[PDB]
Amino acid sequence: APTRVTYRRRNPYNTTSNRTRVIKTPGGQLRVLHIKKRGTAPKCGDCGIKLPGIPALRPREYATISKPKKTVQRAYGGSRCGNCVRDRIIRAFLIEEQKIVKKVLKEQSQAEKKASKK
Amino acid sequence: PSHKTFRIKQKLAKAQKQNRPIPQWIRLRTGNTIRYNAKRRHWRKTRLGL
Amino acid sequence: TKGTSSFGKRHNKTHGLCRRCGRRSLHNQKKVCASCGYPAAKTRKYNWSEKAKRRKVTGTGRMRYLSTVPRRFKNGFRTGVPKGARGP
RNA sequence: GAGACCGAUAGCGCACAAGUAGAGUGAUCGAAAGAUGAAAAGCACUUUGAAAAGAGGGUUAAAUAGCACGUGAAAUUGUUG
RNA sequence: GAAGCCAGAGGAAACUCUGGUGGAGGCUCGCAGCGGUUCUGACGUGCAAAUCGAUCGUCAAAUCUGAGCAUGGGGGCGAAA
RNA sequence: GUGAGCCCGGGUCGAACGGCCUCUAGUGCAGAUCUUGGUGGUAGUAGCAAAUACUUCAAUGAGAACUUGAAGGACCGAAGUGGGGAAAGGUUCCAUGUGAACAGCGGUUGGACAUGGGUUAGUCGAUCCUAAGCCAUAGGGAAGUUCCGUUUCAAAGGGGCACUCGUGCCCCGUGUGGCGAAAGGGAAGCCGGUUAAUAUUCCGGCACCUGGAUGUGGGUUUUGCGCGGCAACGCAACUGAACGCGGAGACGACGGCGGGGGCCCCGGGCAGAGUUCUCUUUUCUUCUUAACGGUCUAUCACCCUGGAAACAGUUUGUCUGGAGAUAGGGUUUAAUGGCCGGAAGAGCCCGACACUUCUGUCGGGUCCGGUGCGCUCUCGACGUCCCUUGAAAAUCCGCGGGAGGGAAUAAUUCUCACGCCAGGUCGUACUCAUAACCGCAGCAGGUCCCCAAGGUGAACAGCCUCUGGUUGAUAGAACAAUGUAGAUAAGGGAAGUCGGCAAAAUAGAUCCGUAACUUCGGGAAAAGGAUUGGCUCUAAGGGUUGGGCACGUGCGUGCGGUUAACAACCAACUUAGAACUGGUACGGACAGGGGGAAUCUGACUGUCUAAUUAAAACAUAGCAUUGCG
RNA sequence: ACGAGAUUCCCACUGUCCCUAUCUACUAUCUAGCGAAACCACAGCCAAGGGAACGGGCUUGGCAAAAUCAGCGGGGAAAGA
RNA sequence: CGAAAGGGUCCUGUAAGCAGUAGAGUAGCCUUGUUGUUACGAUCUGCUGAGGGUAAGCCCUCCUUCGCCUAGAUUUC
RNA sequence: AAACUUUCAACAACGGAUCUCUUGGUUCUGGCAUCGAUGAAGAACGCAGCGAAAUGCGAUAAGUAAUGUGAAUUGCAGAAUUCCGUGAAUCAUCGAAUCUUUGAACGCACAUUGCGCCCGCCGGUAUUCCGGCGGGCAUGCCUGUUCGAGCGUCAU
Ligand SMILES: [Zn+2]
Ligand SMILES: [Zn+2]
Repeated sequence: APTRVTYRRRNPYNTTSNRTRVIKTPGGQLRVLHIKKRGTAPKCGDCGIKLPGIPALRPREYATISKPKKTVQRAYGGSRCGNCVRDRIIRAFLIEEQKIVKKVLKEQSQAEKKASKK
Repeated sequence: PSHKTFRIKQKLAKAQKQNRPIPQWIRLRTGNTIRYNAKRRHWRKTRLGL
Repeated sequence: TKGTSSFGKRHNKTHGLCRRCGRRSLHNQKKVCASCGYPAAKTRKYNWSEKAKRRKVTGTGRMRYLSTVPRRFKNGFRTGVPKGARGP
């Protein structure tokens, strides 16, 4: 049986856009099939980890699939992971509480200074 | 090559249409001096220079 | 190996076809014609080459409009039709 | 419109499908090459050959002019003496 | 067969010895490729205006290579001949 | 006629020319290695000798070594003499016909010559994007051709609102355009068939992408813009302007390890073929499954419980863990994995009839396993190196925000399913080379890539073979000298020669053993030794599955035991040991270091005089000096 | 340490010789077909003499017989001399 | 005379095939070993100085076979 | 004696000199002033019943109109011409036209038959989609128009 194959396009060089895989046809023939580059997993904007639940596709393939397949039902879903979202929530709450505390302390010091001046 | 521009293919088409011997009735005209195609081209002899 | 062996590596093109003059003298990397000087507005010519001037001077081509000018001058650049001529 | 000019190795590179054919990556370089006959009348027909052609036989004023074609020198060659 | 690592035996510890593991290097033998050392080599109006055979250097990199682009003669480029 | 010359005869030939006196000049050839053209001897001479090789019959034809068919014999031997491409060529492609010329012979043949025919795309490239780089604009130089400039010392423009003092007002800042890749980036097509020649382009079947319009079904909503899960997150939907954030595009080299496809290998079965003196339940061939989808699964990682020293988990490679390990239970990125649709109706194999052709018709089958330090491509998790850290843009998506728009006269501005419409331009033949490109040529040179079978063997070494290609390079006869290429030679063993030049000797692998010197890394395969065939055995080195009770009822507890140290089944290649046996040889061809003592010399790896010099030359790391805030 | 750098020696090894012999292929050779070039004042047997240190041709002698083939490398020719 | 063949003379080294209480050992079947037996198994032994080659520049052969023959062409005091 | 080599002659070859010819050069003289954004010179690609070139021409393509002449063209084919005529012709003249893609070359580009923008018209079910056709869109500068900007100078 003829086991050797050829390119099916006019590019003869083994570049990154010239990837092929070997198939066997229903006609019993060994042939190549030109395939695209592998899709890349989307990554978290804060830590860079791969986001669970999101498909890894070439960039224009995301326009063909529906919204719930491209995201996670959470704030910053499909853009940031759950640990980073939890860190954002805790940091935001604690920093605004500390701002309230600092404003109380500044008002107390200002009142003490005004009482000392008066 | 197989890849070619339209301009190059037009020049090749004109060369292909020019590549012929003269019609035989040319030699029978009154006062004819043309005996053969003095500008005949062959793909192994003279390059088109494109 | 500077002769016959080195001549086997000649498969590129310094020059292509020029749109203005038609010769194979358009430098593919400079985009400048060695013969006619395209894309400069003036046609390239020099007084040290009388032969090159006479190869491309007026009259070497078709003279599509210029060959009719002496007849129009001889008849005085007239307009109109002969008197009583057929027409509209 | 002309010449005490040149007459196809001369005269323009070019008397001719000459700035052509051809060469060079390119700028550029750049030839050779005219003449059957008054008229194609450019050889019917027969014959030998696979053919090219040959031989007869016409055509012509002449083929000692056969699209190798006016004339046809020399070098050099064949045959004959 | 470099660092790193495991085990065993010592040593107060640092370390020392033994057996493994690991896979470093402008390291090495060597195929392709790249190069071009030698031969009273072949060839010498050649297959070739530098070719052919055997042999040889290098072979994971200061390695080999295509296309696009840049540097133009008072110049360029040059591990410099 | 002294002579340069003049005149006549004969022959050939076909249209003009001469004497005398003056005038006029591009006016007289043996030479210039002249100039152009033509022609000899040499001479039927030198050759027409790399790439292993040809032979028989028949046909065609005037004619056959180099045409064709059959019959043989060989070669390329998968880094090909194979199957396709990039550059370059441009019709060389296919059919028919053919005088000369060309194919250094011959030619009936041809890439030659003559007449015709052949290249079919929304999905393959171009076209788009930007890279290194190049060119306009503003502006400034230059006598000027033009030079610089590409974000600048530029008024270099987008959006929204408005019934009024109606002929306005508001918001925003980022700059400036174009060219530049048929190997970078990038929306989307597969299989079967079909021609003399095109095919992921034609035909048939089955799909996909992009954009547009507008329906139906389904979804959401009277708690207006979904529900579920502790969570990771899921699900057919499930609003989202300005202005922002983020991801993808988007990325080095090398090392071993693991997963998957294809190839290679092994066993059985049906069908066909070959072998058959003897043997061989034999040797060989078909036994296939695309894009696109559905569904169930697949390392990393993440989540929940819980709290670890008698530290534990764990890779070939020592990393991980109170910043929460192990364990148990889950969630997810990732298919070239399994099953199903596609799809057996195809393709392939076999058989039985029919058949002047036109044309075919009908049956049977296409199945089940195994293996691996194999080859190749791809994916994943690791690791190493850097005074080296290994593109950009077009383009697509997610999120933050909450502007608008939204219901029971029902509404819907739903990334869900189905349905409707549309997709322009070229390029597409063929060669890619011992004859299609460059080298003046059909030149032993040169010229960028994939795909890559079996045996031997460490091995894309050498040698032999399969598929697929060739059998093409002037032939016949003879076997002198001298050659070129390949070999052998008794005895001696470098006496040869300027010089051991050349040749010979060595060589794989296992084992014993290995000096001086040394920058401690090397030297080192130093040196010097012992062995190797065939056959018949022996031993060692693995994988998978599988525990008794008591209750509820094939799962949950409460126990109990670590001799499963046992059984059943399956599997491959290495290593060691022993007997027997042939021998002139045992790495039996092939392949394959001679070694040692020293001296000079440049540190080393590297580089140059393409076409006489490859080196103590150049470079190099290291070192030193000078200048500059 | 490394080296296609230059040199001397040792062991092994042998057709380097001593001393040459033999075998194979391809040539050379013969035939069919095909078919150049370099070079060429004219030509090609010598000896002695030919003042200018040179004879192929002159003088005097030796002599001297068609047409040819394979070799050969003394002159004569032959080095992009 | 030629082509075969036969005999001789030389060269090599014992053919194919069959068989064997030869053969290190291994595995089966049973009499469980008493050539226990059968199967395989390099090699060994016998048939077998056998097979093969032998003039191409070896020898012999009226009396071992088959074939060929008094030409053709050219030239000559 | 032949053959061979050489010499002489005749005929035949080879080759293209000589002679004669010349729709060509060369030089002199005389006359004339007329290229282009109303797109030149030049380039490419095409056009004939049967053409490769030269010549002529431009999709109206070896040509159309008009004027004049007055019977061809011719290599073949096919047709002529009411010849007493709106009429042959590869005819002459030439005032009317056609004049592809380009080129100073002009929407932006061009190594691409690449990409646009504006305004009309027509066709295909068509308010939205698809297709065809027509006319336009370079730069510098002048004159004018109209819309503007700036406490630059003022008036109110
Ligand atoms: Zn994160
Ligand atoms: Zn030009």
